[PDB]
Amino acid sequence: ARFSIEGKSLKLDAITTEDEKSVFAVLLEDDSVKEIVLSGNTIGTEAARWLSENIASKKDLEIAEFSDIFTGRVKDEIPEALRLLLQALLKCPKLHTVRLSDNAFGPTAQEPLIDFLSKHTPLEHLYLHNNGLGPQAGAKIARALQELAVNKKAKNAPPLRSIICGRNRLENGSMKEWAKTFQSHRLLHTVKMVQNGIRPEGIEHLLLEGLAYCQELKVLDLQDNTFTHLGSSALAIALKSWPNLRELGLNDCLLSARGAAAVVDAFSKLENIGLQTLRLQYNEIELDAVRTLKTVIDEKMPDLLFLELNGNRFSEEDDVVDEIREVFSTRGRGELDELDDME
Repeated sequence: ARFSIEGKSLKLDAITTEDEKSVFAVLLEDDSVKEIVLSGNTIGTEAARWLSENIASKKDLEIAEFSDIFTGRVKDEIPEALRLLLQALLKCPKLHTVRLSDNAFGPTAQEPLIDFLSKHTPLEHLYLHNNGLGPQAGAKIARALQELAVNKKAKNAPPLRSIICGRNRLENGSMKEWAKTFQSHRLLHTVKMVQNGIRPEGIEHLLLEGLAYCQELKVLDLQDNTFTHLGSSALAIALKSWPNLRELGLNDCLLSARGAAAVVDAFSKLENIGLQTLRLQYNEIELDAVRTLKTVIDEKMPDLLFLELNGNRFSEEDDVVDEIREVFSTRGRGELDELDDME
């Protein structure tokens, strides 16, 4: 029920009659296959075409791990294989998770991608990390996902719950579009838009016009995007929208001292905070916010397991540090990160 050729570094311009009888033997004599991992290889057109037919018959397929399967191929030649693969996946009624990370999808590769994403209603978890999409394409993806929501509503399919789309230069450009996307999938659980060069205005809009609508949100990671006070203020207002929030990842987001103080203050006003992990590395956070944050944790975050504050504007030797450590010790649960690189 699980076929994989992970990291074998197989250059497959086409599936030879040889390996067809060995390497992919399983894909042939077994249709129960629930999972398929192809990552770590280079799939040429013909190979894809062969896989395309043997993937379309795996009606019990649930997971399609196709990340990193084009390394070494000319950007503008990847489309044909991508279309053949995605079209095969489209015929699998239980395929709920699909990863296509680490694949250079240029303007031409988009079409197949957009077509797929906008029609595959059983899709629940999407992983599209590091594809050099850029804002132009960034928005095209967001647009297609909005179409997916319409088709899901029509066909009564399960809701989309995970969207991992980082390191794709989404920037401020595609932000108005993505906000609409989140308005379309209010039952999401995990959203990770890391390292997308989004700036303050974009972060603000994303938060208030998008994520703030997802009241089921459990995990949110916006690591390495510029917030400043602006975005921080936005995040402050939004926090109250995520009562089920468990993980907030704000590492390297330049929240700023005042921004971070806003965020800590917003948290102090929330009841029943079931927050478990809070990442705030390199945010120019200063002592006073950390002092406030500490009582807030001690009095309003009974389930906190991890707190990351390294890289900020305060010393590891300041009395709050040992106070936070005391809250965790007394509780028998709770952990603070190694503060070995304060500013």
